[PDB]
Amino acid sequence: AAPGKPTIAWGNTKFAIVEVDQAATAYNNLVKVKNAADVSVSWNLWNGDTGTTAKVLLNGKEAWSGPSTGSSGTANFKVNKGGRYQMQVALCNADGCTASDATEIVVADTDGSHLAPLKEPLLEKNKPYKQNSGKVVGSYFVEWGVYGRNFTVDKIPAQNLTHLLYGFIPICGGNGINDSLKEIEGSFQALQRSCQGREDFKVSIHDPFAALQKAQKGVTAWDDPYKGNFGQLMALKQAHPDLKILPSIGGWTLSDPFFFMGDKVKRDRFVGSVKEFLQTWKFFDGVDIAWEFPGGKGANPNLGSPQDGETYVLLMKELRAMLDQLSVETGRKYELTSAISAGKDMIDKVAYNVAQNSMDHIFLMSYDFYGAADLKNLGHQTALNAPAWKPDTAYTTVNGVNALLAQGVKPGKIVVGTAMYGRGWTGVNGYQNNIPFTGTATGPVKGTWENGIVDYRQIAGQFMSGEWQYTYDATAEAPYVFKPSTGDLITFDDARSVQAKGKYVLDKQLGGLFSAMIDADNGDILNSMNASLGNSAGVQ
Ligand SMILES: CC(=O)N[C@@H]1[C@@H](O)[C@H](O[C@@H]2O[C@H](CO)[C@@H](O[C@@H]3O[C@H](CO)[C@@H](O)[C@H](O)[C@H]3NC(C)=O)[C@H](O)[C@H]2NC(C)=O)[C@@H](CO)O[C@H]1O
Repeated sequence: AAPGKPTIAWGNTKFAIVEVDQAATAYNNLVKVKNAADVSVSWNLWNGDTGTTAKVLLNGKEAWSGPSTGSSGTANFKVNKGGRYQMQVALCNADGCTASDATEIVVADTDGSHLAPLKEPLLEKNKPYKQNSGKVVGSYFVEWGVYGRNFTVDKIPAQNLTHLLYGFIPICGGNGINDSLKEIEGSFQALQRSCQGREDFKVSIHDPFAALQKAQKGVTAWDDPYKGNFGQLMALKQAHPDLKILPSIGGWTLSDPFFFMGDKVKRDRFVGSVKEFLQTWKFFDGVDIAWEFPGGKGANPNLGSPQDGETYVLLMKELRAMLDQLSVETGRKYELTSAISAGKDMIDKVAYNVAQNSMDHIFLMSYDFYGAADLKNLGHQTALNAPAWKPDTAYTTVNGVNALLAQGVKPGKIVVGTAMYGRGWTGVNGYQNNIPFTGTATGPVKGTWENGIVDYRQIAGQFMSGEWQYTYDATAEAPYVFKPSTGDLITFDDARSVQAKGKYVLDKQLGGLFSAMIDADNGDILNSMNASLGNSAGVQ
């Protein structure tokens, strides 16, 4: 007679191809990429002949086979593809094979193939749009937004984006290499801990707790191997396989290492670590370079060199070559993007007409034109055009676009920036003709999270009532709110100025719109980004 029917033993059924060490703070120890997950199954036979061969089947296909030598057995084997499998144990002899009932096993991998799709309802004022304009609709999500801002990946209105950028991936380095982090309490030390044992100029993760270990919706079980932002982003990719999720390297406080990459030894090590990062974290679709900025005038006053423009072009070429090789190794398309200053003086430090041939998209940072760092020269921080009271205003969106076009950049490369926050001042005074921007300020506006910066959600929720004046400047295409009794002035984007930017993108055949940062919108800004670029209402 055929063997008795085996009973699969109770035991762990959750396995991982990329293993995460739960007691490690150094990135080198935190993550271990294997070629395959080590899987184990045991069984007991309570009634019958134990057969002469035991097999472990996954979806009917043998993963392991060995002699059946007693009433219990154990099998250890490797599984090299992520997903969920119906596992069975079969006992066979010359008279037949008898298979157990199936037990699901989970083999995790960083494409999220083990995860249920993270398909969450739109929140706040977000309305559904189909991505059918063919234009970029991008936004940055900040790793630290999960703390005080409580804005997690399940709150992203992901169906309303083509590109979701994750800010920010650091580059390892201590004194002289990441000194801009010392301005933020604990932040330099946190990077040194993550990079312990790791060579300078390789990428790492700044906050591994937020990125990988914090419990979040859909990844709360203790043995879910990928939690935090990365676990949710993997599940988001399962829900939106056409969403491009790009890691953004740099930003305001993690850009200092780029200034050393004139040394090709360091630049090669960096590019190689990006390749390894993309091989490790398979849900990411490329890389965004947010080097702020070639030539300096970023956070660090002691960095910046006339060599930087040449370094940037080389870096983009070499990243592109690395990504092209990864693309053909994988069959995937990978994107290379960069967030860049929108000031003409900054733009002309770089030959974007050459670099563009390596780049899928240029994220023109047409915001932060004005702010509380300068209390004397006030103006619209993200306007399309100059205002009527100062038509020679240098820092406008159109002036940045025109600087790129004048170099020879193809318009389709250029993605125009919108701000989901205001900047502003307090004590504005001494202004003419009811235009507060012609005065001067005594200090920054009180901010939502830090001085001088206000979430758009808070502008809309608190500063469009009471004593606050509201004005839309139709020459600049720029709203502002002003409280006369305290001299608080806030400059920001709203649905109408975003609509002007979208129409401008379509009229000039630019590439689309992007925003910073997604946590600060109540939905009005991203709704207008989508509507103004011609995306249809509804779901696809
Ligand atoms: C540019 C950049 O590198 N990031 C800055 C942020 O780091 C900073 O936000 C704060 O981030 C730290 C972690 O990096 C948060 O600390 C966490 O705090 C919680 C309790 O609040 C604690 O349980 C976490 O374990 C702890 N992690 C670490 C490593 O400290 C801190 O709470 C964040 N604060 C906020 C925003 O809520 C922001 C400040 O806005 O500035 C960035 O530039």
